[PDB]
Amino acid sequence: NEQVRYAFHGALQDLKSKPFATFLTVMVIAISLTLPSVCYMVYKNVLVGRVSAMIGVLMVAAVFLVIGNSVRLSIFARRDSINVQKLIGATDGFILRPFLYGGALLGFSGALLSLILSEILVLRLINGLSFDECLLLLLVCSMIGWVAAWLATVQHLRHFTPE
Amino acid sequence: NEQVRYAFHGALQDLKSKPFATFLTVMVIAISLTLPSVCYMVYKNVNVGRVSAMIGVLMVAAVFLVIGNSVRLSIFARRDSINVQKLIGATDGFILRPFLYGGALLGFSGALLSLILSEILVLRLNGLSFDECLLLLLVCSMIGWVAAWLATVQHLRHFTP
Amino acid sequence: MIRFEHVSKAYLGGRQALQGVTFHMQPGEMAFLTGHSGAGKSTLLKLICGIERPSAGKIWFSGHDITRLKNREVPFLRRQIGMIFQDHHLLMDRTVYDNVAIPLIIAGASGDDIRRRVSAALDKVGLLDKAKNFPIQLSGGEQQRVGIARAVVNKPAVLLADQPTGNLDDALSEGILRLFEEFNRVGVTVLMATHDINLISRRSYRMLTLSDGHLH
Amino acid sequence: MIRFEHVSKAYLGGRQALQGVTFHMQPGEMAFLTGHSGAGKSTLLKLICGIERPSAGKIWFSGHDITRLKNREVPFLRRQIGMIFQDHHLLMDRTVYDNVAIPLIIAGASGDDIRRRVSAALDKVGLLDKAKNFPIQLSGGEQQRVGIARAVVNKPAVLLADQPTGNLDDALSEGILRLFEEFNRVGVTVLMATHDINLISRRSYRMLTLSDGHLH
Ligand SMILES: Nc1ncnc2c1ncn2[C@@H]1O[C@H](COP(=O)(O)OP(=O)(O)OP(=O)(O)O)[C@@H](O)[C@H]1O
Ligand SMILES: Nc1ncnc2c1ncn2[C@@H]1O[C@H](COP(=O)(O)OP(=O)(O)OP(=O)(O)O)[C@@H](O)[C@H]1O
Repeated sequence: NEQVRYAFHGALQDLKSKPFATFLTVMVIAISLTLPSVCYMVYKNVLVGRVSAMIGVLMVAAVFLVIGNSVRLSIFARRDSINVQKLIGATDGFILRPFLYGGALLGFSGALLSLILSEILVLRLINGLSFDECLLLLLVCSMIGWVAAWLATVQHLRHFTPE
Repeated sequence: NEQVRYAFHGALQDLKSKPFATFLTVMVIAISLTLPSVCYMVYKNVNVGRVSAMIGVLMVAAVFLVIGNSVRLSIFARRDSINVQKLIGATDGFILRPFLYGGALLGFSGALLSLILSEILVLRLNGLSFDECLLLLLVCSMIGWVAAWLATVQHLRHFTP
Repeated sequence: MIRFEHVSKAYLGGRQALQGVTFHMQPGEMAFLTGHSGAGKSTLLKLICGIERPSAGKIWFSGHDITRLKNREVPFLRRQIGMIFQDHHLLMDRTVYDNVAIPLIIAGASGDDIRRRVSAALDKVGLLDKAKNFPIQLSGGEQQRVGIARAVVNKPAVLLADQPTGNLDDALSEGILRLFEEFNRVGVTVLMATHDINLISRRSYRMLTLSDGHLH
Repeated sequence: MIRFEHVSKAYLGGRQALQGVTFHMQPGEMAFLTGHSGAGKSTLLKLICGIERPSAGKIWFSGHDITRLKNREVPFLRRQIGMIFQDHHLLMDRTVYDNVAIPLIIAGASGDDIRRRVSAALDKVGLLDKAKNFPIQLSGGEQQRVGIARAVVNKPAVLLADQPTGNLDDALSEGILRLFEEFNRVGVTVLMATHDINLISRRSYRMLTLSDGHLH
C-alpha cells in the first residue's frame, strides 16, 4: 500500500516527462483500435461472414503488437535505471511495479481515446457501442498493456545478472 | 560516394545488433499494411460511397503513424551517439545519413513482408500486381525516410548551445 | 567479515583480471587497495558485492558463503553494503533527494525518518543546498559526492569505495577520508580502492597492492 | 590563440559559474587550470570549445570572435580542437578502433592513412592490443586513455584536457603529461584542468587558479 502510491507516481512522472512521445504512442493505439470497433458495429447493425472470419482476426492481432512494441521501446530507453536499482539491492517486484502500471495506463489511454474516435465517426454517419462493450474494451486493452510491460521488463531483468 | 558505404554499414549494424527487437518492429508494420492490401483486392475483384471513404483513410493513416513511431523510438534509444558525434565536429548531414537509411530500410522490410502475408491469404482462400507491389514498397520507403529525417532533426536541435 | 580463498576471475575472452587472490579482513577494519591501471581492483570490489561471480575459489561475506548465491538472495546481500562506484551510477531523471533517498524507500522507512536521514547525509558531504537539483546540473565532484552520500545513508556494515576521491581536490579528499574514518570508528568495515599516494601516505592502514591480478 | 575579455557565465537558475574571467594564451603555450570542486573549470573549457555560450564578454579563438558563432560554423571550430572530457563520452556500441578513427572519417581520410594513424595513436597511449575491443570491455583508466587517443589522433591546433589523469596512477599520469609535452613541442597549445598538485609541482608552467568563478 505504501509502495503502491510511490510506483503510481513514478509511472505518471515518466509519461508527463515526454508528452509528445506518449501522445504519439497513444494516437497509434487509438487508430489501430477504432477500426475493429467500426467494423464490429456495422456488422452488428446489419454466406459471406465466414469469408471474413479469417480476416477479423487480423485487425485484432495488430493491437497486441502495437502496444507490445510501444511498451518495449519505452523500457529499453530506461534499461539503465533498471541496472542502478539492481546494484543498490532492490528486489525484482520493486523494479517491476512502475513499469507494469505505465504500460497499463498506456493501453487504457489508447482505448479511452479509441472510444472517442468511434463516437465521432457515428455522429458523422445506427447505434454505437454500449457501456458494457466500452468497459470490456478498456479492460482488455489494460490487460494487454500489463502483459506487454511485464514481458519487456522481465526480458531486460535477466540481462543484468552475475550469471 | 566514399561516405555512402560507411553510412550504409552503420544502418545495418544498428538493426542487426538487436534482431529480436527489429523483427518485432518489422512485424507490426507488416500487419498494418496487410489490411489495405486485402480490402483493395476484394474491392478490385467485386467491382457505399461514403461508407468506405472514411474507412479507407483510416488504414492509410495507420501506416504513417506505425512507421513514424517505430523510427521515433529507435533513434531516441541511440540519441547519445548523436551528441558524442556532434561534439567531435561532425556536420548535420554526416549524422543524418545513417538514420535516413535506417528509416527507409525499416519500411521496405515491412512492406515486403506484408506482400508475402497478402499472397498467403489469396493462396489460403487474383490480387495485387507487380506495379502495385512496387508502388507500395516505394511509398513505405518514402514514409520511413521522412520519419527518420523528422526524428533526427528534432534530436539535433536539442544538443545545441 | 570478508574472506578470499584462492579467488580467480577470468572474463569472457581470456583476459584474467585476477589470479589466486586470498586475504582476510576482520570486522571494523580499514584498508587501502592500490595498483596500476588494469590491475583488477574494481573486479575485486564487484566480486565482493556479488555483481560478478568468481571463476575459482570461494568468497565468504559475514561468514556466509556467497560463491554461488541464487538470484533471490542477492538483494539482501547488497542491502548491507554501501557501494561507491567509479562512474557514479546515478539516476539522471530524479532529483538529488530521490537519488539519496531510494535506499530508504527500498528499505521501507517512514517519511519523517527519510527526510531527516537524507538531510543529514547531504549535510555531511556539503550538498544540502543541492537537494532539489538534477544530476545534470552538478559538477563531476558534486556528482561523486552525491554517490558518496547515497552510499552512507543506510548505515551499512561494509563500505566499498571505488576511487571515491577522484574529481575531488585535496581538501575534499581529506574530508571524505575523515568521514570514512568517522564511520569506521563505530565498527564499520571499509575497503577503499585508490591510486593517490599523497592521501594514503599520511595515515597508516593495511596495504593491499595489485599487480596483474596478483595480491601482495 | 585563446583570449578572454570580461567573460561571464550564468546557468539557468541564477548559478554563476564564472565572473569576470580574463586571460590570454599565445600559440604553442602550455598551462594548468586548478581550483576547488565546483570552481568553474569545465565551464571554461566548454566555453573555449563553443559548447556553452558566454553570458557576457567576448571570446577569441585563433583571432576569430567565436562568442556568437552560427550553428553552421561550430563543426569547423571543433575540428581544430582535441578535447578530452571528464565522462570520456565514448560510443559504447563501436569498437575502440572505430572510436579513435571517427575524427579521421569525419575529416575524410583514406583507408590506409586511417590504419596507420590510428595504430600509431593507440600505440602512444599503450592500447594497441585493445583495438578490437568494445569500451564496455575496458577499465576506467583504459576508457580515459581511449578518449585521449581519440583526441590526439587528428593533429590538433589546441588541446583541451579536463583532468585526463584521474583513473590513472602516477606513472601513467607522468607518461600522459610527457605525451602532451611532446605534442606541445611542435606548437600545439595545451590548457589542462587538473586536481593533481603533485603532478604540477615538478614542472614549471603557467598557473591559472579559479575560486568561485574568479581568475587569479
Ligand atoms: N566488462 C569487461 N569484460 C572483460 N574484461 C574486462 C571488463 N571490464 C574490465 N575488464 C578487464 O579486466 C581487467 C581488470 O579491470 P578493472 O577495471 O577491474 O581494473 P582496475 O585496476 O580496477 O582499473 P582502473 O585502475 O582503470 O580503475 C583489465 O584487463 C580490464 O580491461
Ligand atoms: N549543467 C549545469 N547546469 C547548471 N549549473 C551547472 C551545470 N554544470 C555545472 N554547473 C555548476 O556550475 C559551476 C561550475 O561547475 P563546473 O563543473 O564547471 O566546475 P569544476 O570546477 O570543473 O568542477 P569539478 O572540479 O567538480 O570537476 C558549479 O556551481 C556547478 O554546480
